[PDB]
Amino acid sequence: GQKVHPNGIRLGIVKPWNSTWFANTKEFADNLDSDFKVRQYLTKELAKASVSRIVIERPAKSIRVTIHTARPGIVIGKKGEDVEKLRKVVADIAGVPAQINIAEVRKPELDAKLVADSITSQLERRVMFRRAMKRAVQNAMRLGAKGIKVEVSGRLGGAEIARTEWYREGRVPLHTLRADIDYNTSEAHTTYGVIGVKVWIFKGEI
Amino acid sequence: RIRIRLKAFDHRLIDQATAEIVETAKRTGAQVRGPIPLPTRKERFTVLISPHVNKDARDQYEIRTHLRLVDIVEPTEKTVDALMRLDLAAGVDVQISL
Amino acid sequence: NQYYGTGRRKSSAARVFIKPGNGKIVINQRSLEQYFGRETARMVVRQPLELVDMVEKLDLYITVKGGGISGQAGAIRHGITRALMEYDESLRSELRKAGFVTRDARQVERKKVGLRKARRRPQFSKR
Amino acid sequence: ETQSQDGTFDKLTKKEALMRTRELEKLENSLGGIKDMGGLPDALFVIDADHEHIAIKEANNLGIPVFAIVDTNSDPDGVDFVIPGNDDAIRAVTLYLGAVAATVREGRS
Amino acid sequence: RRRVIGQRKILPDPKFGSELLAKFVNILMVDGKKSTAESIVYSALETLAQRSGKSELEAFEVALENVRPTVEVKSRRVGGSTYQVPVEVRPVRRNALAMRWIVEAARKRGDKSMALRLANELSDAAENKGTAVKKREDVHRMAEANKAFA
RNA sequence: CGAAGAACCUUACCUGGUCUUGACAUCCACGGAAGUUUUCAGAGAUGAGAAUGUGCCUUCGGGAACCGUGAGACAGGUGCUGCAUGGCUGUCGUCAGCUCGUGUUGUGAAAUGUUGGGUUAAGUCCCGCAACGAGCGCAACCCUUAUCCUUUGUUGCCAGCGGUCCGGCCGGGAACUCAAAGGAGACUGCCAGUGAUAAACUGGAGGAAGGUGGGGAUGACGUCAAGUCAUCAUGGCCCUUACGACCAGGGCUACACACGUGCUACAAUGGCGCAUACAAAGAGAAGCGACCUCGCGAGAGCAAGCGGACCUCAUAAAGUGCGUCGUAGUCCGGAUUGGAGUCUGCAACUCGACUCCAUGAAGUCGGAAUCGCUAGUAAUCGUGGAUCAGAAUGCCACGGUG
Repeated sequence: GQKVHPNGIRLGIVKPWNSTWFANTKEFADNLDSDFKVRQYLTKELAKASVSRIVIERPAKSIRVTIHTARPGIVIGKKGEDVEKLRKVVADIAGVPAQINIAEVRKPELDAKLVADSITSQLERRVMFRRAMKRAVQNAMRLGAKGIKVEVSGRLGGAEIARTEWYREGRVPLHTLRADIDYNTSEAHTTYGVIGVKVWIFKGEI
Repeated sequence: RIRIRLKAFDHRLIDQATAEIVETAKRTGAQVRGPIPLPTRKERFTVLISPHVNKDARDQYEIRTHLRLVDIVEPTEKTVDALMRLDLAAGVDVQISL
Repeated sequence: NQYYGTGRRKSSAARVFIKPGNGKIVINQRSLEQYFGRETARMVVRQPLELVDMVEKLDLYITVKGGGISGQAGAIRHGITRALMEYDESLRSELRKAGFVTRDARQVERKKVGLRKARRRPQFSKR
Repeated sequence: ETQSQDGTFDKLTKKEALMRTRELEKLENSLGGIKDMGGLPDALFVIDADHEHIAIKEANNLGIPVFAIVDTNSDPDGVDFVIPGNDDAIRAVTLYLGAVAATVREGRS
Repeated sequence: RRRVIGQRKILPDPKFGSELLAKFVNILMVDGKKSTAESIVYSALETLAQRSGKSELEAFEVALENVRPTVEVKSRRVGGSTYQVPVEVRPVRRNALAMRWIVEAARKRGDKSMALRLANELSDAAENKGTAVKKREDVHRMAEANKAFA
């Protein structure tokens, strides 16, 4: 290890918090807790929903929760299916009137999360890492953007000797706070080991 | 006595923004009765995750509006005129009403 | 009338008010000799004063409260020297020559993880 | 170039313009007289065949004919159109050089 | 290493105001308890009255005269072995150095108390006594006394 | 050093007693409310009995949470491999380095670029040059500290005016300190000299602040089969009426030596009495604890305030004034031990923190050799916090003097 989180390092500027709200030592303890339960669950029943981030606003006993996804319709439900379920599931989980507003992801090829959850899913589909890692991710360069650094952990392909891979385009100056980058992880528990992946998309400068 | 209010979206800012007053706005001139937390205004929301159908979806969000009072209990001039010298904070509503 | 001069150094807060006449000096309801007098070397406060013939010149009403002796004494010196400059904005060169017009930016230091005192690194006789 | 062209030159700190203007010095010099070439030429006429060594080299590698005015210490084996003349002489250069553009000028009638 | 700036301008004595006496109190100072240093030397410095009876001011400098060297050694990793090539000493350290010998040797005097154990040493300085004065020749016996290398 | 905190617990270790679908998960069979008070046998783990107990889905089969016990698939492993691994970390090193595309060069490994001349903290920059460009780096974005401005004025402030149960205590006042959100400012920008009339250097002006302002944060390509299967996760291998699991007590604080990192000394730049001035950053509902009362004291009783610029832990030490003791092992330095006591907690023998009284050692500055430190630095002086019922000279952090 020898790298600072390209996201948290910027959590101050050019990067909003995926959970903005106030709280005091009292409830704060169980507060961030519920947020985890709800957030962890919203993925379980919406994995293939192609969900990106998941913000969580909190005014007063009424969390908002915004499920950003490239596939909104599927996260919507049969004109009330999905929404109702989730919006209701947030019952005792937070013991408060929790809403839920979906956000459409523009260009699902420039968002880290997706580009990460995807490549990993392809790997689980018995596919050559190099191919997808390169091409199936190279797209982020065709819909725009200036630079995208990918990274696949070890154990790739039949081999006991874990190895990391490079492959990067444009420029990803993660040494610039005013740079703003879309970083996110993604695992892939396969027949053996847990081939990981890290997406570094440089979406413009300042 | 001039009363001051600070309502941010978290302590990450509402903290420094308030300590500033007690430190700067409160030296010897201003009296300052004390920094209070006050009840937080919790406003959560439920949004249907899936686009159309799947009522059983829904996602819950929320925006905690953290507030603070404090307020100076001494209308002087030498110290009650050293607060305007503070207008930073990219998000700390400061309703300086009397 | 009067001429104010902030002045400060090392977490200190000086407040000297120079009046025309009355070489009397008071710092927080105390004498420059009863608060500082007979200390390490609190002869710095009245240094800039005499530096240009004082006592039977003007007055010094200070109100400092920050930092220990050395510093609290350094702040005043800064405020005063700064103050006189008001009564006469054509004596800066003189005061600057000595080095009073400037403040002692040289503040304390912050401790650091791994170390034991911001700089004093832990020993390891065996390496 | 266009930067100074319009008001787009008064952009950024006065210092910046300077740091950017230097590029022109180099650029407009090392290329300023070739910018108008939207594709490899059809014939290359080089003065001394020695100094502009590399120049001629690339040429005979692309199929671009070369008309060079070699010299005694020159290596004419790289020139497909040798002109055994004083590679120097302030007058030699001018006369022939200008004489070249002469035929070229009305070359296209 | 390669750094090249200036000297640290020291604050003059708490009274006579003199850099020469300034760094003097510092070299004598201990545990940052500068206060004691003053109240320990500033006294013995004036206690000379009982030891003489006049404007005790130059006595200090005159006393250091018998403790001011002008030649020191300096081993050099050359010629396979280690040279010694002795060289004089600029004024900047002459006055300084001496002050050390005057104090760093006035402590082992073992008299009534550091306040006085120091005073006497000054009188012994100009009158040649104690290791303070010793160190001089005991050092000179190398430089100027072994110019064979100098 | 994992340990930001070993009396039980923790715990993983030892001894002994004891339990084998099992302390921890599900599935099944049949039963039984869960629950509370309970008696005895035992160190306890537990077992053998007395009650008290019946909530609801009621389609009166069945049930759900939970409990009993029977069988088994299993459950369980801080067990072995860190040369099976993921994740995470230290290190060369904040070092200036590490590469790629294309082009060109050699039969080729490979080179060139990236070398050379100046230059910078730097593969920073400027020329050059068979290379022209590009990426990871370095720089800059982030924080923080150094000036001023806009704004708001409680618990913060008090310049003026006024009233003083003299304390900004009370009107009052938004000036000032301060608080804290947002802004201006530093760029070799300007002056001069050097340099090829370039990069840059050297001084200089102006400023509160120069030549990446000070300090953080940020750690390239990879190396050490470096570290961690013991936080966690996990391939393989192992154990399973037991390297699983429960209790009690003991151990991790043992010694007959050594090595590293620390604290306090060896003293009058000091101790000791009295007196007394100055700061910062911080914690706090099984909490921090006032005032007051008792006690020599640790602390106890009673009981307010603050869940916080309002109150509390907290009423800094060095320091300065006076006086003393006068270079002896002392008026130094405190180890040790005895006497008796407090507070935590079932409980402090083993093995705790502290108080009082008495005891008052070694040590008179330390060979060979060795470490840190370039400025608010080293040096020294206190203050707070994580862990935590209660064992800090350790770690993290703050400010004084310098």
